[PDB]
Amino acid sequence: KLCSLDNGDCDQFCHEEQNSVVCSCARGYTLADNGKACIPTGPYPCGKQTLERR
Amino acid sequence: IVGGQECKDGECPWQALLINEENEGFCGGTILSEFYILTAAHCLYQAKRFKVRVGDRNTEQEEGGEAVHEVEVVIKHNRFTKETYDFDIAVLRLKTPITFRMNVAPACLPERDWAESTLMTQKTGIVSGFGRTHEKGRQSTRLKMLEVPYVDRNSCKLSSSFIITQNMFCAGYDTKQEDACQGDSGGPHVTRFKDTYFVTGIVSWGEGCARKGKYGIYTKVTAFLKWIDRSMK
Ligand SMILES: O=C(Nc1ccc(Cl)cc1)[C@H]1CN(CC(F)(F)F)C[C@@H]1C(=O)Nc1ccc(-n2ccccc2=O)cc1F
Ligand SMILES: [Ca+2]
Ligand code: NA
Repeated sequence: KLCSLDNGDCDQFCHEEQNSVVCSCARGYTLADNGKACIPTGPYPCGKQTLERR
Repeated sequence: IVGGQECKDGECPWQALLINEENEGFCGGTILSEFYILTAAHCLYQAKRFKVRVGDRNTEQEEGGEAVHEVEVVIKHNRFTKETYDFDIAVLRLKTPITFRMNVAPACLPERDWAESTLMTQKTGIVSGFGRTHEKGRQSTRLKMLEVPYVDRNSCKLSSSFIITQNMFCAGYDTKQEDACQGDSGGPHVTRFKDTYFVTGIVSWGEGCARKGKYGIYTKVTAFLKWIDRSMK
């Protein structure tokens, strides 16, 4: 119910909106069906280290 | 970077390096997208002409993933001045787009209110660069990174011989000999949140490097998120 506790369970951005928690994501991610997770739409989403060889 | 460690493979993929007429690094940048680099406005006055190199980890070794791009447009903040070092921010539009790959990927721009409440409130951020390894030292041929504690604004102001504006924040250590330094300016300060790195600062200035009772001063990116958005339009 609050962004101040585990980021409202959001992977990325959290806001308390119309008095309710809403999650969102950076460009290059799509908010998951569960309304919490951020799913990269491409192989090099922003903010991810390039740790595996493609 | 003074102290810290070499950045491991793939671990600093948003690092860019501004290279002068001579292929010598003088400032960093942060990759924001295929076309845009974030840097410090003050960097623009430190070389007449320059290009941007991405994907580099070792300036003395051709790994094969490096690429050099020319700058098409310089977007300097109109209120930057050398007198104050205030508004120390510039965006670069590249002539040709970056191809994201191993060691080459953008850092995320956060949303302002969340950045202020959740990122700037973290214990530490991460600074990186090819700059000097101690104040009077030579620049690093290997890319380095450093975890730097966020420092209280009141403490920041009291420590400083120069005005600390709301467009600036302090990070680093009081006496511990770790800091950014000459050559790192313009480069990334990023803050990790659940395995995703968000741009939170631009390496800006400091009274020396890693001096006792002085902190690293960084451009407060949360103050410029709308400005960045417009510059990238
Ligand atoms: O780059 C530096 N330090 C550094 C940089 C970033 C971070 Cl995060 C940590 C540390 C030092 C190293 N240089 C010394 C060298 F090269 F020997 F290493 C001078 C440089 C500097 O910034 N001088 C400097 C001092 C003061 C001001 N300043 C600030 C506000 C208003 C006016 C004003 O001039 C501007 C500066 F660039
Ligand atoms: Ca190299
Ligand atoms: Na210090």
